[PDB]
Amino acid sequence: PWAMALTPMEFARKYNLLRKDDAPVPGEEMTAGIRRGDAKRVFTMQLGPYWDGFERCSPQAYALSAVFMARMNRDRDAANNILKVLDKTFVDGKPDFSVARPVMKKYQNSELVQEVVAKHAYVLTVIASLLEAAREDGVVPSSEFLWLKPVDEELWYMLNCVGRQTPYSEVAGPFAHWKAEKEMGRRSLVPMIDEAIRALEIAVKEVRLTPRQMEELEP
Amino acid sequence: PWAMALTPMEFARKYNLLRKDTAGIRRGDAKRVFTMQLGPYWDGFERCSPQAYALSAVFMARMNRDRDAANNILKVLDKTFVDGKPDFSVARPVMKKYQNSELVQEVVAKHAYVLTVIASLLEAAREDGVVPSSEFLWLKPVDEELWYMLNCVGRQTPYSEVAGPFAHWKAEKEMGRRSLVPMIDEAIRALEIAVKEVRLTPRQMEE
Repeated sequence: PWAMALTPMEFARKYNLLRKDDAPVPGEEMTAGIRRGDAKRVFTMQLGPYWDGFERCSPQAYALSAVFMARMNRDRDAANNILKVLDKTFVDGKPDFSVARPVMKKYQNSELVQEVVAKHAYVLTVIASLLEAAREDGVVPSSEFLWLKPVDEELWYMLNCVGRQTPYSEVAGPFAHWKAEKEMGRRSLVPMIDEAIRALEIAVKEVRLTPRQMEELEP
Repeated sequence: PWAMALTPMEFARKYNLLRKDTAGIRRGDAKRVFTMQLGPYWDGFERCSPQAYALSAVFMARMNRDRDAANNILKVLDKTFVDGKPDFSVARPVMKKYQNSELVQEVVAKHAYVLTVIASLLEAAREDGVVPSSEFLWLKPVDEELWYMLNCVGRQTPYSEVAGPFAHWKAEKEMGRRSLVPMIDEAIRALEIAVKEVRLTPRQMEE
């Protein structure tokens, strides 16, 4: 009934990322490896599309981006109006994302928004940075857009990773990318997801397998 | 012995773009040729060509009122072109110092392509006065697209060899944002118009 976040080992099996070994490393006896190539592909697909104007985003990403721009520019009423109109209209059927249009139009070219957009190359890494910035004005909890979880899972988990230390595996690639753009000091179109692969490798090494489980791995 | 910039008709011929309507233009193929002119996306100055890197740094130096750093780059590139191969690395210290300067960050934010970024660097450099091509003549043999693109900045109309990126450059400015989707339709329109103006040489072969 309730969508549960996957653990590292569940994520790895679901995407067929577990590998036998070849070459004997101490402390790591009955343990699986990671298919690096495959893991890269999967984390790269998590990254999603390039930012290329707010109007090419999904309505969700566009609507929520508007809310965070509103907060960045100290306009709580505009932010709150959106969130309220989306709640009203979620009771009966589909959220009315179009209410975000005046706000986006008003703030997308504002100075704080431009600064964020210039730092990030992907829809997900921009909107993540918009949330972070919006939180310098107040709380902006995920509870205010609870409807997003059923709707768009990746966006939900990326937004809930903002301000945490460790990501959900579902969004480990865009999380890794986001912090790499922050460390490099620039937007990066080339994926920078090595951290998500190391974290995965490390978390897999924590799990002893049985003989039968080991037999099941392929090379 | 001298590279002459192609006319819009010679350009059309070189790339098999003339058809029966007045000639007409093959729209699909022209779109493909203007898109190829756009070149690679910007994704850090370290991925640029050596010449694009060095000349971006000169322009960053100037934007940041630093004529002596711009002049040393150009001076070195000149002296090492007497001999043989330019030593483009002389601009590593300037790049490093200026790439995150505020003025450079405003420019880089507005443009998604190497050629549209550098084009706005040159334009910004000119807020500090004259930045003529005369000070990098070595480029014309080395890299004609870059050469012609920097000589079109400030001008009403581009050479056809760089009309894609020039078009995309003005589109980005008009949209107010960088655009990864190419916006080269105006290069197609200008090439259509310039072909129509020339009168057909009757007895032609065409498709």
